[PDB]
Amino acid sequence: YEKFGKGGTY
Amino acid sequence: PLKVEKFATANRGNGLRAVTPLRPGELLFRSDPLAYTVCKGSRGVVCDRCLLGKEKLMRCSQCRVAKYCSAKCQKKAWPDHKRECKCLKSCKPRYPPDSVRLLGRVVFKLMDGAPSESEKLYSFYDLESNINKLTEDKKEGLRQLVMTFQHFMREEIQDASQLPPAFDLFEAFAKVICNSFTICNAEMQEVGVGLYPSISLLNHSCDPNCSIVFNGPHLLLRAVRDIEVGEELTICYLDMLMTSEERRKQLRDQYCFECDCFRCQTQDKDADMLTGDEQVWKEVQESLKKIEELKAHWKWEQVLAMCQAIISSNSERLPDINIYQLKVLDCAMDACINLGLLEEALFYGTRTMEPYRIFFPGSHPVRGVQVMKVGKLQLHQGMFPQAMKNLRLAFDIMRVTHGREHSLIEDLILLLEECDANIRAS
Ligand SMILES: Nc1ncnc2c1ncn2[C@@H]1O[C@H](CSCC[C@H](N)C(=O)O)[C@@H](O)[C@H]1O
Ligand SMILES: [Mg+2]
Ligand SMILES: [Zn+2]
Ligand SMILES: [Zn+2]
Ligand SMILES: [Zn+2]
Repeated sequence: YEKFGKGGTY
Repeated sequence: PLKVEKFATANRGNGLRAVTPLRPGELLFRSDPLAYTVCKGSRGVVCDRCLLGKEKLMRCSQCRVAKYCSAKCQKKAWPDHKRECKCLKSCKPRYPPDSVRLLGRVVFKLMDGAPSESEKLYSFYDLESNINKLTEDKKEGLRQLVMTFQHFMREEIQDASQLPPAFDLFEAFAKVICNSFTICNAEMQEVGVGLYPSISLLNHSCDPNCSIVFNGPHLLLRAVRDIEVGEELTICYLDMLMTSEERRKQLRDQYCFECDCFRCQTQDKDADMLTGDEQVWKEVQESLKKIEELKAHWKWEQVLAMCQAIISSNSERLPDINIYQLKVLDCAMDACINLGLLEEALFYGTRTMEPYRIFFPGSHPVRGVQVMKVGKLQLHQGMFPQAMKNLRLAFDIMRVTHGREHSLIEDLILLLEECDANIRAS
């Protein structure tokens, strides 16, 4: 018990 | 009849290409997630189901972890929440990484016999894992996520024999890491993460011909340029305000490839992004780490206080086009909008307009929304000709990036009609 994933706020 | 098709690329694995010629704004595909979850910073801020913010959310009474805007969202979310409820309850206040919670929802979807519309073009088992390209530090991190999943899920699943035999937990996390999508709300705040396997067929370009936008969990894929028959369809996996070195590092580390696109090979826009003295802007870049973490948790007062200190102290030295100063202005604008400081929000937002025109060329949904926010602020502060110009510009962008299938277009049309009415009233 970090940041993954396509795309985002910009 | 589909306008897109899977094919085998030469060197990039599988991809998606156009079956017919495509025009800007054309809707190519739309998908709900195979599975999704609210993200760490937004949990308890937005509804678990619809990913909308509300001042009052109601908790699941069984775990007190999931939160919903309405009894309707709570009931519709129950099939997806039923098997994780006991798991979330066990570990409260401790909470699993987003990837673990997401994969906990995926595994039970895989045991559905009905075909998932989200898997029409490509399935979860088709997804690229890059398992033979992973660095040793990455494999160690995945082994840690496996152990965390096994602990988090123990009330529901104690052994691999309770999941499909083709499923492998280590390889599943590798797939989750390079195939998940960040879900943004209408204001482009990150609220969630999901798997959309058919959309995962799109390869990356830093100058893509397609764009995705979210309406709640629902994903729309649109062409943003003319596209010829047989042309490969691409999206940008990354934030646009990144230099070519930053982009190449993230794509190598997360996605296991070296980006050879035209912009990375030519350092396109790097000089503009880095305008000013590095001794000055490196300090802003460092401060942004904390700012972006506070913004992720919706702590707007704290965001705004940190941003104001940077913006006032650099005013004599650092131009707004520098990407680190630009991100601080954008964080400041959004904090002010969320806090109701509308005059101050417009001051910061106006300063982002020309840098956004340069760094989001063509039709990009992030610029469309930013221009709409500025036009909306101008309208309510009574600057009608300026607001009308920006709201018209936003509509030109967003008819391509959002389209009539996205509800933000109806909101923009209402603002355009209101602005026009004030102009006529003189
Ligand atoms: N521009 C690009 N150059 C090289 N490989 C790319 C690429 N864009 C995406 N990829 C590959 O595609 C993966 C992300 S998923 C995109 C679909 C994938 N090609 C598949 O066959 O399922 C990346 O991790 C990398 O393997
Ligand atoms: Mg297995
Ligand atoms: Zn809801
Ligand atoms: Zn619950
Ligand atoms: Zn590139």
